[PDB]
Parts: sequence; C-alpha cells; structure tokens
Amino acid sequence: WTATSGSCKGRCFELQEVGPPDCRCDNLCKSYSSCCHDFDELCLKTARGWECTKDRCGEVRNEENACHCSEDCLSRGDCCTNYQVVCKGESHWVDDDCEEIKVPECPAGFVRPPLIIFSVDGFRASYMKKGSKVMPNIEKLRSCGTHAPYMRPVYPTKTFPNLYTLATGLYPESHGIVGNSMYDPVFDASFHLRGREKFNHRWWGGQPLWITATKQGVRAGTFFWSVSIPHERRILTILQWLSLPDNERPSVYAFYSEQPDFSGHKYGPFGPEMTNPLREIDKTVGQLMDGLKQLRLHRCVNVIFVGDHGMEDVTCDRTEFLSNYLTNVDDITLVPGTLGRIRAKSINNSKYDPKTIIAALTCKKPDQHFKPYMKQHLPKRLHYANNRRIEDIHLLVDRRWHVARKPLDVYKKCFFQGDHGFDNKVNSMQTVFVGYGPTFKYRTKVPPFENIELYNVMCDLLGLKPAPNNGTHGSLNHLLRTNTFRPTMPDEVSRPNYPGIMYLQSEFDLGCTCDDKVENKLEELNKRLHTKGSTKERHLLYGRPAVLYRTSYDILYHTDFESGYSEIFLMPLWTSYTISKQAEVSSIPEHLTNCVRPDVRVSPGFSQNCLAYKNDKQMSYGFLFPPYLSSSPEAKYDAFLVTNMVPMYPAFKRVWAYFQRVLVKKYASERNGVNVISGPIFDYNYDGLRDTEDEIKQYVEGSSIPVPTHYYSIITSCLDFTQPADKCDGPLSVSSFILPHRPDNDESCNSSEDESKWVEELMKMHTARVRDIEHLTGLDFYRKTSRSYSEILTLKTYLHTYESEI
Ligand SMILES: *[C@@H]1O[C@H](CO)[C@@H](O[C@@H]2O[C@H](CO)[C@@H](O[C@@H]3O[C@H](CO[C@H]4O[C@H](CO)[C@@H](O)[C@H](O[C@H]5O[C@H](CO)[C@@H](O)[C@H](O)[C@@H]5O[C@H]5O[C@H](CO)[C@@H](O)[C@H](O)[C@@H]5O)[C@@H]4O)[C@@H](O)[C@H](O[C@H]4O[C@H](CO)[C@@H](O)[C@H](O)[C@@H]4O[C@H]4O[C@H](CO)[C@@H](O)[C@H](O)[C@@H]4O)[C@@H]3O)[C@H](O)[C@H]2NC(C)=O)[C@H](O)[C@H]1NC(C)=O
Ligand SMILES: CNC(=O)CN1CCN(C(=O)[C@H]2CC[C@@H](NC(=O)c3ccc(Cl)c(C(F)(F)F)c3)C2)[C@@H](Cc2ccccc2)C1=O
Ligand SMILES: [Ca+2]
Ligand code: NA
Ligand code: NA
Ligand SMILES: [Zn+2]
Repeated sequence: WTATSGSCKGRCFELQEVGPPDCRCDNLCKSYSSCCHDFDELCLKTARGWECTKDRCGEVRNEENACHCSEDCLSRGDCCTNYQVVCKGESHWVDDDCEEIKVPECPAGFVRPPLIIFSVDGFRASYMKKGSKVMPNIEKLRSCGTHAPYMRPVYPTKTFPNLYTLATGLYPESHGIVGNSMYDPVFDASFHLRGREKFNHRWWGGQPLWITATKQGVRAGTFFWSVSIPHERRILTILQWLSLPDNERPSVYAFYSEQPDFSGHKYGPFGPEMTNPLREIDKTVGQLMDGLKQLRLHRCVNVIFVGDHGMEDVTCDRTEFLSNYLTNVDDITLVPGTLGRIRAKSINNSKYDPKTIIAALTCKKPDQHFKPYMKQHLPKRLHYANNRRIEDIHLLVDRRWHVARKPLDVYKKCFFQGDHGFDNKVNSMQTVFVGYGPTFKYRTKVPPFENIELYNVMCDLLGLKPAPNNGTHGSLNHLLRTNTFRPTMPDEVSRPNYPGIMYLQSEFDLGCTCDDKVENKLEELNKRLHTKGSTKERHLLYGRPAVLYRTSYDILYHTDFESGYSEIFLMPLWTSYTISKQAEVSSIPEHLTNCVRPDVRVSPGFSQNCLAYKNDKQMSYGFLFPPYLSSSPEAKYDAFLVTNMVPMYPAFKRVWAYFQRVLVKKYASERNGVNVISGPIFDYNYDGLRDTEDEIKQYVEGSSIPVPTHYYSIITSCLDFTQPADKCDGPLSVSSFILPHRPDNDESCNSSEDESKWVEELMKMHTARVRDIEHLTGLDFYRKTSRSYSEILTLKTYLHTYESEI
C-alpha cells in the first residue's frame, strides 16, 4: 500500500528514501508505483523544453518551466544547461581548447573534487573510434583526459552483472548477480528484469560504492533512475544537487543511459540507425559539461565515462536448439540466449542425470555453435562457478549465436539484430573507459584493463577505504595524477628449507627404476655447485615466489631449473626455468623412457612412489621441468627426479607434452627467450582459491599423492624483445594459462587430430592472469625485479587474449 495523498512540494528528487506507506518523490518512486500524486506536475516539468533561446534571456521566472533562463537561475541552480551560452555570450565546453587541469579549481565550500560516473549500456569499445565524428563531447573527454582503447567486462557480459561489478569490484560469483535472470534454490525465489523480487536486498552482496561512501561519511546521489525520467531531467537533477549547501551536497553521482544498447539490440552494433543514438548520448554529455562549466565545476569534478559491455550481431536464424540434441528436452529448464544454464525442471525427477545431458551436448554436430561445461570446468579466468545461483551445467555460446530449448521459444515467446552476454574476452563485448578531471592524467592512454579494478579507483577518487574486493589495488595507479594507493608487498609466511644430501639410495623403496648407473674432479665440483644454486640467477629471474600461507617446503636447485617442493603435497608448488632463443630441443633417450630417480635431498617419506602410478590404472605422470629442454645429456638426469614428477592423466599428457616439446621453444624463439614457472593447482571446491589439504577429493590410488585440478604456467620475457629474457633492462611481457587437468579431451572436438591442430587452441581458451594463479596457489610472484611495485601489479593483472585488433 502507498498513501499517494502526500505531496512532493519541495521534495523533488529527495535523497533520503521514505518508507511505505508515505508516498515517495525520489528518482525510483515510479518503479515502485509509489510517487506522490503531484510528482509529475512538480518534479517532471517539461514546459518550453530543455534549451534557453534568445527571447527567454532575462525572462521573468515562471516556476512551470522545465528549466530557466531568468537572471536568478544561476543563484537558484536551475538554469537550462545552455543558459550562459545563449544569454551571456559564453562558449560550449566542447568548443574550448583543452587545457591541463593540474590542480582542482573548486568553488569555496567544496571539500573534495566530486565524482560523476556517466555509464552507458551497450557502448561497444569500437564506438569510440568508429563514431568519433558524431561524438565531439565524448571525443574531447577521451583525447584530453585518460582513456583505455577498451575495458574488459565481466562474464556474463550482461547489464546487471556488469553494472554491479563496476559498483562493487567483485566478480558476479561473489556479488551474487550472476545474470539478468536467476533462480536461488535456498531462497526458492526467482530474480528477473521485470518485477519486484529484484529490489529485495537479499540478492545483492558485497558493498557497492554508494554504501561504501555513506558508511565513511561521504554523501551520494541516488544511482538509479526510473526509465521514464528523461535524460535531460536526470542531468538537471544532478546539477541541482551540486548546488545544495555544503553539508547537504553529495560528493558522488551517477547517470545511466539505456542507449546505445536499446537501439543496438534492434539494429545491430553498426546499423545505420545507430548514428542517432550516439549523437544523442554525446548531446547529453555536452549538457552535463556545459552545466558544470556554468557552475564553475568543469575543472573541479572528476568524470568517468564507462560502459557495461558491447554488442554483437545476433539474429533469430543463428539459434541452436537443445531439442535437436536431447531426447528428454521437457525434463530440463534452460536459461537461454547468449549463454545457457541448465538444471532439472523438477527436483522430484530421479531420472535426471547431468552426465547424460553433457554427453548428448558434446561435439554432436560438425559446426556446433556452443560448448557444454560442468561449471567447475569453465576457464578459470571467467571466475564463474562459486555461487548456488549458477547452475552446474553451462553452455558457452559462440559469438553471433543463441541457444534455445525448442524452436517455439524463438517465435512464440525476426525482431532483433544485436545481443551481448558472450565470453568476456570476445572483441565485440569490450566496452569503454575514459576518466577526465583533476585527479586523472592529462592526454594519457593506458592499456586495456578489467572493470573489476575500477571500484578501488573510485574509492581513491573519493578518499574512501574500499571494502574487500577482486581488484588488485594499485594496479591502476598509472591512471591517476594523485591519490595513488601505494601498497606494500605481502610478507612471506613460510620460509623454505634448503636440504643438502641426506639420504642414501638404498633408503628408498619407491618402486622406481632408472638406467643411470653410467659413470671426474673437473665436473664433480661443477655439479655440486649447480645443486647449491650456482645457476639460480639464470633460472629464477624475478626472485623466488613467496609462500603466503603456513606450510613446509624445500628449495631444490639444479643446472636447468629451480623448484619449491612441498613436503605436504609431495610435489613442487612451482618450478622455474629459463629457455634462451638459442636453446635446443632433444628427445627423451630410449634407455630413459621410464626413468624415475630418488632425490637424495628429500626423505623417502616425503616423496612420491612409482608403484602408486603402476597400480592406478587411470593415472600416469609427467614432469614440471621438461626433459626435452635439458641443457646437456648429463643435466637431463635431473629432470627425471621423483621431486620433479606430477600426476597426469594420459589424455592430459598429450596436451602437456606438446606444450613442453613444441610450444615452449616456439615462445623462446618468438620472444627472445622465456622464463617459465609451472606448477599444480588444487581447486576442488571451485572457489578460485588454493585448497587446503583437507579439501582434496582425489589421490593417486592407494597413496597420499593429491591429484591437481589444473596445471599453470607463467611465461615471462622482456617487453623490448631486442633484449633476451635473462638480460632485460625494462618492463616485462607475460602470458599465462591455467589448464584443466581432465581425464579426457572431450572439450576439444578435434582432439583425434595431431596436437598441432588443437592444443594451442585449448591453451588460448584457458589463458589466465598471474593474479588468478596467485589466488589459486597462495604464491606471490615477481618479488625481486627492478620495476616499481605498481607496474608489477599491472603486469600481474594482464590477460593475453589472443583476439586481433579492436
Ligand atoms: C573476490 O573477493 C571477495 C571479497 O574479498 C572474496 O570473497 C570472500 O572470500 C572469503 C572465503 O571464501 C569469505 O570469507 C568467509 O566469510 C564468512 C562470513 O561471510 C558473510 O559475511 C561477509 C562480510 O559481511 C559477507 O560479505 C558474506 O557475503 C556472502 O554471502 C552472502 C549470502 O549469505 C551473499 O549475499 C554474498 O554475495 C556473499 O556470497 C559469496 O561468498 C560466500 C562465502 O562467504 C559464498 O558462499 C557465495 O557463493 C558467494 O560467492 C557473508 O554474508 C565466514 O563465515 C567464513 O568462515 C569460515 O571459514 C573460516 C576460515 O577462515 C573459519 O574461521 C570458519 O570456521 C568458517 O567455517 C564455517 O562455515 C563453513 C561453511 O559454512 C563450514 O563448513 C564450517 O564447518 C564452519 O562452520 C569465511 O571467512 C568472504 O565472505 C567472501 N566475501 C564476499 C563478499 O564474497 C573472493 O574470495 C574473491 N575471489 C577471488 C577468486 O579471489
Ligand atoms: C527499468 N530499468 C531499466 O531497464 C534499466 N535499469 C537501470 C537501473 N537499474 C540498476 O541500476 C540495477 C543494475 C545493477 C544495479 N546498478 C548498479 O550497480 C549501478 C548503477 C549505476 C551505476 Cl553508474 C553503477 C556504476 F558502478 F557504474 F557506477 C552501478 C541496480 C535497474 C533497476 C533496479 C534498480 C535498483 C535495484 C534493482 C533494479 C534497471 O533495470
Ligand atoms: Ca579452493
Ligand atoms: Na598408471
Ligand atoms: Na575430443
Ligand atoms: Zn542489452
């Protein structure tokens, strides 16, 4: 119930919300059907439109008008945004040369530069160049402030998950808004774009910027506008709020535009109909900037222009139907479109089986335009599994396509020509970031970055301490002139042991054999030196990784590689080695095919054994430092140490062996040497975080040898590839992956073919940030470089995407 009999007199766009049944006058009252009877009359005036004209200049104030051109309007804070241009001979902001803003130029009473976030739905990154001719205001923000060529959204590339990620710094799996549509099985409740359930606070996790601000005494404008409030009125409302007395005025404000998304769905991302929406959004930007200039705020306010996601060409004829795959299509519920999510239609149906559904959906048609995954097997870079609202079965849909349950869903629900939601590395899904104002840099281009990083920067802009989030605070310091956040490196928690030779060969009973009994004071001293770390500077280029949790581990040195060997997990946590451009690949000699050698530095009790692998019929083994890349026949024996062995399914060994034998040398050739750090990951509960020992669900049969869920590699070289990786003077270049350790290659439809036709494609899909690997391992990399810590934080958040030019 709402008693709409109350009045909005002097309450229009009030900031504090009034609880039911008292009628509301705030920017969301329409969405709740709760506005006071006179809200339209008082608060949504439209008379005479939005622009002053010559004849209105000096007019007698008429309170009915949408905006004012009277002499008193500046002191009232309600002039039309073009008032000083039409009536006082001033220029439009867009017509002014840009001039560096070295310091905030704020009116007295301003305690801090306000922040205004101007968000645009569906604004694809390439609009900034392709539409620049029709967007002069936006082009000026971009060219004069700080801009990235694009900003990476989160998956799924849908509006609600992305706006809420912008507001919180959190992945959707952590903030809870995992799609525009959701079912929560604990609540037994459904969230949809239409309807009231979506306003219930139980859906919305983390702490969004407006709550962060309010809790730390920084006032916020309300971030949400009912769709029927025209943009011109939204702008005038923000400008009115900025004229409030000091103690009442907000410091942070948001404007949201439904365009260009609305038209992009109708017309496609580059439909001729798209020029006009771009022009209209530019005009709104120009109204805001003109209004700020009128208020003498245009060299005080920080403005962020940011999108949620882009827009791809998608039409009804490009739809895959589950009814062409599944015999049992009426037994499932599908959340459809540019991603699929599948669960049982009825929890009472005990004939429901996810394994048979996955199998019926796997590589069934030559051109199949979606791929099914159990959510734990999705690429870890998506961070899309740790939430009860994400169904176990997920369909990753190819760009330009939809998935639907049956044909009748698509015609008895072509209309549309555009859509979004696909994998967040897809070029068409990329969106925009520009920052302009005294706290941002002048005429500065920054590399692409992820939208999860922005909350921390918005907190920095406002002097707020951010709530815990998934950004890496300091990785965007290079966007800012001042207010940088200068983090310190985390402290190492566990210090390594450095074991010498402590066991005789006969103390081992591991069931391993090696043909290594083949027998010099020149070389003997030399090999001792290698085992004490004499080659360590070549192979451990950025210092040893720090272990940020409590554990017992040993540093093991060798001619060609160094490792940190866990006595708890019985294998290395990391293995580090450098491969120069000149390195040669060799074979594993015939007599060494099955060679595994006890490591006389490590007790039998803290070693793997070969018998466990003999008896586990499903499990084989591989090595972290590859025997193919040994520096010499003699050094090759080190690669067969039991301390360099890790459990690998035969199907995975196909992938791993190709990576080690062919790809590492390819990368060293292309990048002028590479440094590689490789190791296992254990994430059985798919939370993105290192498992403890009691979370491990699978062991090599009969043993305490845990089986990794993934294997990672971090591949580093010199950004200036004229310098070799091991003699690099400046910034670094990195690519990394987290490959799923799976007992089949069902993910790869072409895996019956030679590895040269499918393995690199798999690796590219599972590209990762170094930071993703840090979360999954409890390790901290790049501890000892010549580089500033913020630069290293930016390097750790890099994702190599393998898409071509935007
Ligand atoms: C991205 O960044 C985020 C933020 O930093 C990282 O997420 C944090 O990770 C932590 C570990 O997973 C987690 O810490 C736990 O907090 C528990 C209390 O949680 C509540 O309070 C906080 C603070 O206000 C709140 O934010 C939480 O919000 C979650 O839950 C509500 C729903 O209730 C959602 O609305 C919201 O969206 C959010 O959900 C997300 O996280 C939860 C996990 O908390 C998931 O279940 C969801 O799917 C979703 O992803 C909560 O309201 C605390 O109880 C935990 O403590 C357990 O473990 C510790 C060890 O330290 C131990 O002391 C205790 O014994 C305890 O164990 C007991 O409970 C077990 C499970 O019930 C049980 O098995 C045991 O036997 C014990 O009884 C724990 O410390 C923290 O909550 C989140 N924060 C957020 C916002 O998500 C995230 O990891 C980053 N991602 C990456 C990849 O880096
Ligand atoms: C009819 N309405 C439309 O068709 C378009 N539309 C825009 C407004 N709206 C929202 O803003 C949602 C999206 C996620 C969160 N918003 C940000 O999290 C958010 C909003 C603005 C900005 Cl500017 C930012 C950010 F971070 F970028 F600054 C975040 C609330 C819902 C409606 C809604 C408001 C409040 C709670 C629930 C739903 C929406 O349906
Ligand atoms: Ca885990
Ligand atoms: Na085996
Ligand atoms: Na296959
Ligand atoms: Zn859309």
